[PDB]
Amino acid sequence: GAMAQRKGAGRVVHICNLPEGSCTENDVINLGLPFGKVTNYILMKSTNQAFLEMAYTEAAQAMVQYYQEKPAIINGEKLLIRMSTRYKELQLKKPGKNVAAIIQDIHSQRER
RNA sequence: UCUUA
Repeated sequence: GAMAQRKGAGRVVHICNLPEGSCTENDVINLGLPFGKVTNYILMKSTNQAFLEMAYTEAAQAMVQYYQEKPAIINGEKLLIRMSTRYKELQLKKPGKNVAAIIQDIHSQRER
């Protein structure tokens, strides 16, 4: 274990291909939550990229494997979720809303 | 593609 990067005591999962003006916290996490509980997330509207932190490394690999064959489409752009090669941990420099509520958002689908 | 324009 811990051979393929130190994604255990600290995980960085990077999501990309998010359009500026369309990089919402809810949707990025909407991808995260159904495969695993989202503990942290970071949206970088500037680089059209984002970070998604998950409860277990198993979730990170699962999402990557899924979106490799079935990508997430935002504004007609396929999102690419991958494990970051440069960073081991995500620290929230910017605060966010309750992520559990985002689970309710996912279940609501289109504001049920 | 890699800390929030």
